[PDB]
Amino acid sequence: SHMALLFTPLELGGLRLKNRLAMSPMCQYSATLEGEVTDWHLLHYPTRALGGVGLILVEATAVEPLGRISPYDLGIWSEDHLPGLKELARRIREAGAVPGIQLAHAGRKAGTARPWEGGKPLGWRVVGPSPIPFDEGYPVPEPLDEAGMERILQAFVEGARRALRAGFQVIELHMAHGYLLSSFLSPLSNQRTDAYGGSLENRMRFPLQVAQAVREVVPRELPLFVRVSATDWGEGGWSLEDTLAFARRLKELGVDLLDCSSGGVVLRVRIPLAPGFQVPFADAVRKRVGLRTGAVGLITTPEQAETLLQAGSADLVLLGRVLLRDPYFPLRAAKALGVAPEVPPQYQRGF
Amino acid sequence: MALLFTPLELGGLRLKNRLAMSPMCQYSATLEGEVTDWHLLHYPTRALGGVGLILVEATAVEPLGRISPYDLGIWSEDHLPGLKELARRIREAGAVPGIQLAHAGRKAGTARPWEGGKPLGWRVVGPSPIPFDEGYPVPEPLDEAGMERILQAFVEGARRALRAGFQVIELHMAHGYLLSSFLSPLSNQRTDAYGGSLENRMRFPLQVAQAVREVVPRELPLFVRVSATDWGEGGWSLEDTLAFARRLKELGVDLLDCSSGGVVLRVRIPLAPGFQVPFADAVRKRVGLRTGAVGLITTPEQAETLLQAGSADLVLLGRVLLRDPYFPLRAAKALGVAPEVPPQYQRGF
Amino acid sequence: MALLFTPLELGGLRLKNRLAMSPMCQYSATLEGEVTDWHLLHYPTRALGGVGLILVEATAVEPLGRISPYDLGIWSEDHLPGLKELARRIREAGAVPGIQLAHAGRKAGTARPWEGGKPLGWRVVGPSPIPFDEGYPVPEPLDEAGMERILQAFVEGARRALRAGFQVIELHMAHGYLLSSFLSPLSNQRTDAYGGSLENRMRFPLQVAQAVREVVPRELPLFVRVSATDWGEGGWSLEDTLAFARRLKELGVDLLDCSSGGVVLRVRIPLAPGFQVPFADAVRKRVGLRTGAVGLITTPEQAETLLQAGSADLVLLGRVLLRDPYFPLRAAKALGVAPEVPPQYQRGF
Amino acid sequence: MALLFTPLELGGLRLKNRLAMSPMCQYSATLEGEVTDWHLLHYPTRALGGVGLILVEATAVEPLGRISPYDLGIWSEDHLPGLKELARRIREAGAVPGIQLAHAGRKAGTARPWEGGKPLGWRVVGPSPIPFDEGYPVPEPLDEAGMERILQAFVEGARRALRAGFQVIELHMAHGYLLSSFLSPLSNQRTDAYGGSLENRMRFPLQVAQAVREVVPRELPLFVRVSATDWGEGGWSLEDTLAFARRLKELGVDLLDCSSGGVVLRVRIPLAPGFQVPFADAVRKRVGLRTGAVGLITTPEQAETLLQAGSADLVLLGRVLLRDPYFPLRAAKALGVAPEVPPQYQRGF
Ligand SMILES: Cc1cc2nc3c(=O)[nH]c(=O)nc-3n(C[C@H](O)[C@H](O)[C@H](O)COP(=O)(O)O)c2cc1C
Ligand SMILES: Cc1cc2nc3c(=O)[nH]c(=O)nc-3n(C[C@H](O)[C@H](O)[C@H](O)COP(=O)(O)O)c2cc1C
Ligand SMILES: Cc1cc2nc3c(=O)[nH]c(=O)nc-3n(C[C@H](O)[C@H](O)[C@H](O)COP(=O)(O)O)c2cc1C
Ligand SMILES: Cc1cc2nc3c(=O)[nH]c(=O)nc-3n(C[C@H](O)[C@H](O)[C@H](O)COP(=O)(O)O)c2cc1C
Ligand SMILES: [Cl-]
Ligand code: NA
Repeated sequence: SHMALLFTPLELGGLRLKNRLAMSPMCQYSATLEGEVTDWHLLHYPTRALGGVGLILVEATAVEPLGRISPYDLGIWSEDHLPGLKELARRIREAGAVPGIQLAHAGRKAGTARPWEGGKPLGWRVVGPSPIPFDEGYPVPEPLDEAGMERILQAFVEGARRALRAGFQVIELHMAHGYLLSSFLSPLSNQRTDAYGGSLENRMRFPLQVAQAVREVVPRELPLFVRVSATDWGEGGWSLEDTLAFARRLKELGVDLLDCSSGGVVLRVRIPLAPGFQVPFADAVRKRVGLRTGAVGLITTPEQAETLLQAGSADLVLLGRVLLRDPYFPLRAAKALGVAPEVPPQYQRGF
Repeated sequence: MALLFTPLELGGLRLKNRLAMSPMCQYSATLEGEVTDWHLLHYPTRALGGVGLILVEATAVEPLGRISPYDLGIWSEDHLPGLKELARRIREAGAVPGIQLAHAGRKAGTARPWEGGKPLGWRVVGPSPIPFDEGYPVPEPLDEAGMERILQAFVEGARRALRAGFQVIELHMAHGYLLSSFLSPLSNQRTDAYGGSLENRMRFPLQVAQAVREVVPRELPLFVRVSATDWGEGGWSLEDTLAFARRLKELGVDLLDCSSGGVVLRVRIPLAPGFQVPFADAVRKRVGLRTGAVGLITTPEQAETLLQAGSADLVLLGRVLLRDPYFPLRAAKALGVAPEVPPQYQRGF
Repeated sequence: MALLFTPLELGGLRLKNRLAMSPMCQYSATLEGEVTDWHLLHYPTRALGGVGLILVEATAVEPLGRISPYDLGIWSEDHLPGLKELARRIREAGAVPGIQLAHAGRKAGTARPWEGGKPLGWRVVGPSPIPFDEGYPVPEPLDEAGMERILQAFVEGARRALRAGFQVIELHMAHGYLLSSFLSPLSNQRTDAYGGSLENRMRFPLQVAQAVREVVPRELPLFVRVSATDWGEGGWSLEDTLAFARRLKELGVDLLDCSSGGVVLRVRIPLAPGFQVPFADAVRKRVGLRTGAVGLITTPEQAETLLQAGSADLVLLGRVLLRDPYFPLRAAKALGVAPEVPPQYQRGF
Repeated sequence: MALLFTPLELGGLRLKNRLAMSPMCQYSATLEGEVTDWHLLHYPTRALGGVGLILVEATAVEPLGRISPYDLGIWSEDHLPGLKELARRIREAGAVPGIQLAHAGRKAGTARPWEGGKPLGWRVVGPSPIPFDEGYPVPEPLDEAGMERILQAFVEGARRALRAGFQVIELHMAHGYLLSSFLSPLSNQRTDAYGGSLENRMRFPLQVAQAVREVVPRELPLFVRVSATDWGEGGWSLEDTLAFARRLKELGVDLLDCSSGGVVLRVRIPLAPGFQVPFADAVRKRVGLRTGAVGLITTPEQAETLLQAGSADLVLLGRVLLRDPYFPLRAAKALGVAPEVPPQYQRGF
């Protein structure tokens, strides 16, 4: 118990996080029909900020109303989102955690019901690289034109500055899980004939353009995250080695960190699920490309998070479903590693 | 799907899972080094605990290579009966039986931890004439003939373990003992052809590794435990280990078990869960030699995670099996795996 | 401060703590009921696990009083060697050795649980000729001359158990076996002086309890395991047990171990952590007899709470010690108490 | 600080002190020469007495090389079990176990000293055909095939002695026995290359030393017992010893044990405390070979003085350890040195 990296400060860009634990973005589908933050978020996120994560990335917030996953996703497309979003960042920061947010566009997977309300397509005019339905039941995606694509690119750009204006000091771009920019990367969803399809370089283009545009509007001090599905898991698709080329180019545009996810591009696919099953993607990127990486995927234990950080597999450990069932897990993880957690004075007698 | 409980192919054998018990001295052997009743309950219990492999404690290849007077020994062929019966009823529980061959070098001749743990003043040997610490006998610098005599003890000691049924041989080259002492320059400042350079410090250890490898058939994996770092500056570094592994890998060693420390006491170690995993990860990925992870591996999720990340091929468990012998069995059901329980205990799972 | 690991004084002995191993059949004895190598690893393992007391599985006092052909036996004097070594092997590990004397009655002569567990058609005995359930042999009602043989078989078993070093003897009168079947009216509709009234149905069991207390010296506590309820209508009630216990406390029984069920299968049981604790609780406070808690007691905090709450004096552990033999050792340190661990494992704690 | 109780480094060994037990026949072996229960208490007791080294009695390499029918033997491998158990019970008590390999030559085949001691008429061997004395069988001169027969019997006897764990082997070339008889001209009037000249008289003996040296590793010291003088006129004198010693020094022999007499009986010996020390002193200083002092050394102060004067490196005790087995332990306290005593005896010192 002479040491603990999980609760050693992590320096990204120009701020220092109290530890190496972050909350993975997780949609609560509790926003308004116009996408405003509601009372639910103002208890959900601030609770987990008191839970001790150094960083909270609140759920995927769509930069276009029809780029939303569900009708009740958070939004950042209108300047009337700032009041609700501004207070969200304020009540997260007050609780102790740095507030960061994920900018997203659901692409051909846009317009789904709530997971507990069915999760059935609603019939929106979804967009995407090529006109291939995500699966049976989904609207036939509309191949996006550069005019369109510039609108999305500028939706991510204005969406980011809107997030910064709200106080969010970390921005993650959703380029995973078969959503818009992930759809452009994996060949299971993009068989485009233009300069944004065919070759690997062409298919990484639009995505890499969005990354460039956002980098320009985010100051150096604030780290720019990018979440990517490191593999689609279906053959003739996005491979691990393809990601290292993609990761190389993002590190080279100035992106500060990677969040290594997987899957989502298609359904007829098998994923090797296990504790830390996506860690090999974070490890490969960090060591073979030199870009900071974030590990996620059934990370549920203090010792497991600490071990992959010790092993140099990642710089930041993101927690998802563990923080839904256990919001104050990070506080107890610190005490489970011989580290005194900086707990609120009202709770100091509870530790 | 858990990698922790998928068979692992090493040499010419298959282990029921990727969990092994790290070698751990019980200081309960006889004064002649024979297996006692203690081992015949200690080791078989942890094998029933579900480990794919049981690595028996450091067993001295020479009476003067023992840590304590009650260490296990393999220097006489009258050790075979007790050792064979131990390895036999290790198989009884399900786990592959393995043994660690060791020579305590300048750290030889200490009492038991609960009897003081203090040197007894043997004529210990070593690379250079430096006591391990205050109180320890000054080791006698070994001559070429002296170390070659050691090597034949490791070779015949290996030959003896095979005769007894041990299917895995690990050479203890870590923790400041004889062959570890030759590797680290903090205890080997020799002026001859066996000191100074890394190659000179690696010669005798690799000479023993090659000599033993020749008597161990390809099918049976030859392990090597090494202190991946002295932790003292200007000492054995991770990158020195990275050369040692490349050179061990070329000799036929099938897997490296990466530990650290032990060469000296005046030093700080960044102690934490899986703090030595970075050494296994570095060796496994940068040299291509199979590696075993050890060091505060206490949870099912972390063991599987370092395996998933490709940091190691085999997970070694130490102090966890002292307090929790049946941990591997309960770890499996905690990972969705049908434990491999005995029929008499299935009503308990 | 944990009382769970405070010494318990029973009769004339002191136990290192208030944790005991519940009797658990391994069905690994010989066809004559001799202790095998399994028992000599099973129990000695859990004794090192830190339980203050080990109650070995039900050992039949009559060959046809066995549950399985491979149950332990205490009917022949050739059991002493194996039984004596078991107690010797348990005491060395730290735990006091105790044994459960049993007669399976109408449930006697079943296969192994992992071999089908279906009857083998023995000439089982019992109070009344009622099958445990369909498929089972209907027991032959015993005569007074017949019953005296069993009474002397239990006295014989206790006298023999003492010779072997077992310092605590528990009489199995629960779970629908011979004496439990005599207690619950769902299996005892006898017309003579050993059926009908509660007193008549309690008669033969108390005769055995009395007869054994006589052969067992004062210093050694005599336990009795009872099915505190049968979960069956028109059967052994909670309050019937308090009358039965009030009588056993008069007879010299030093402690009651309260389980439940077993008399019949077609019944409801409220499964839950410590669901049988209320039966242990009721006996201790309303009668004044020491009681032992059993029934899904699996955590350190839970054991200490029921002892703190005064529901029992001893906590018996079953399936937890099959999956975690060393659980008591980790439970003490998980309660801020330094556990007395073997020196070989102190660096694992 | 007394030098008598300073560690002695001879070979690759370190002895707890400079006290050793001189070889002393008990004539208590079996008729086949196996170790008996007597030896398994005799020597281990004196090892507990604190001597750094135990040199076991004269052990015959040939049935007709025995002094008495009840001498120890090393000619058949069925002596090994008994010899191995002796060597370990000596080692367990604290002292290094050593053995004297011997051939009684023309003095072979005598009764026990307390049974008459009269010859039995064996076909004893020797250099020349001269009886040891009236009544003894006339020895048959050995041929080179005959002498090689013994030389290789001495060699395997050493290889056999090492195999049993004895870490010091002494070749008995004194007291008028086979190899001593070749040395003294009063018993060797041979006409060939093994009599007459000193070299010749030294030829066959040096051949055995060389042959044994080759099979004994450097780490184990090879001792040699010599009658430093026969005491008979015109016979083996001290200066014959210094010539003999210098050449053994070069074979690699690690130490000489200087005795005297035995070649013939009709001669007077200057009996006195340390009367044979002058031979040990002369050899150590004039030849440079380590030496062992023996001969009526009975006090702690006297032993320390001859060691201080550089008269010897090792002090051997004979009749003193028969009447006073624990003499060395009390000699340490008689010199202000804390003797490492068994813990059971610490309150007696
Ligand atoms: C309700 C739920 C909502 C989620 N929403 C998102 C999301 O909006 N963006 C994203 O990148 N991952 C999302 N995830 C995935 C998690 O962030 C995380 O990658 C996944 O759960 C693996 O890590 P974990 O097992 O620790 O949760 C969601 C997961 C769940 C259960
Ligand atoms: C009592 C104890 C005895 C040990 N004996 C040995 C040994 O004989 N040889 C060796 O290479 N490591 C030995 N170790 C070290 C372990 O094998 C392991 O490398 C170290 O304890 C870290 O593993 P762990 O933290 O998972 O237990 C011992 C450790 C302990 C606590
Ligand atoms: C394999 C197994 C064997 C058992 N054998 C016996 C027995 O022989 N005699 C007895 O009185 N209870 C026996 N029991 C019941 C236990 O002693 C105990 O009453 C039950 O397990 C509830 O406690 P637990 O949940 O801690 O295991 C056995 C239970 C199991 C799972
Ligand atoms: C019974 C007795 C047996 C002996 N046996 C041997 C022997 O086997 N080999 C030998 O070299 N000296 C033998 N010796 C001589 C002693 O080892 C020693 O040299 C001699 O006694 C002088 O030493 P001391 O007077 O202190 O005893 C024996 C002496 C005695 C009294
Ligand atoms: Cl564009
Ligand atoms: Na469009």
